[PDB]
Amino acid sequence: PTTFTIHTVESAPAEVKEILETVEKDNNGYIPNLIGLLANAPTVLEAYQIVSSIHRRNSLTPVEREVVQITAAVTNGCAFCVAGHTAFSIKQIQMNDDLIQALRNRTPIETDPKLDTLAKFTLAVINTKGRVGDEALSEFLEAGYTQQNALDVVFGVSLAILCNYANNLANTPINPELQPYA
Amino acid sequence: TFTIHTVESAPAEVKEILETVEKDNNGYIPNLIGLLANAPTVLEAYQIVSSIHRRNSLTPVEREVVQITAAVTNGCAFCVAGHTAFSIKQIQMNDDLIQALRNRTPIETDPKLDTLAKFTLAVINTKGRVGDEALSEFLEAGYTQQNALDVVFGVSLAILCNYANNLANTPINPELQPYA
Repeated sequence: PTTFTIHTVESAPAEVKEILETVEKDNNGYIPNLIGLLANAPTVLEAYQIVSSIHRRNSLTPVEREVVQITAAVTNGCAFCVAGHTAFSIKQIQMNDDLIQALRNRTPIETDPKLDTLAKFTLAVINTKGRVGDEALSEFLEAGYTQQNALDVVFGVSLAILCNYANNLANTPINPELQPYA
Repeated sequence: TFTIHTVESAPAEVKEILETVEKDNNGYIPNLIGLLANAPTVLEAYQIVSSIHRRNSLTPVEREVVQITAAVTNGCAFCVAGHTAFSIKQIQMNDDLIQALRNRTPIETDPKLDTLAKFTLAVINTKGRVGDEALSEFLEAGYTQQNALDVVFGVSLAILCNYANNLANTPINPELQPYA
């Protein structure tokens, strides 16, 4: 009706059943509801898989990747995505609570000016549709980042937007496994 | 300040993609591609996603409605030119529909496509929180939940290209200038 189906392995289209089973093993026995949602459109789930995979071998570090994604999730008001990336930052990257808390607030990162610049550059990209202006770009480059990193930030922003806008339109519920990190 | 690469200047990892692109566009490389060459993984993601986008649940005409609507709303002059040229030369789209898309004018000839363009804008302008009324109006016009998700996917791909071009202030190829 107005509500989106959150697919299980059993209900999912044939084209994506393998992706769901893979995802369930990778998350140790549950499927994040984002994945159950995107299963409604096999193409969009297939794209999310491949891009997520390319995302993990890009020119930013893992922590830097999380800076872009949490900053984007908070700016786009996506509760599911903020929860997902908080859990991944705590459980898989093991970055410290002060880093995570500043990212969840979009407040200055006091212990790492290079990260602080990236998050501010991320925010500028989002708010300006890439038109960040010479000063912001120069501050980004002056912090030790390259023109390649800048495009990888834009790429991270497009990936977040896919997940954040999809979850916002569906009002995707947060899995019980993710509720503590919400 | 951003390099727009040729086949010859580009990093080795992406030279094959650029050669393919040069053939696909009959002898030139869209500067968007030259720009993404700076970040090989991003060009690689663009190629794969672009091919997935072309086999999705929206029709070729519907895809261009989403993409042109997004380019115009995001103020990306390059993408508006690119998608106009593609709509005319490949798709041979109705001339009036394409002009209505570039000019943000109602699609009086096709209310379903007009609904699609409005849903795309609402998705962009509210970050997907369109409200129940807009979503229901989109579904009742004859689109599915799968269609809605492919629109969101359409929007994310447009933003990747739109925001990157906006950031580099990407110049329009001579071959695309007549469609600017």
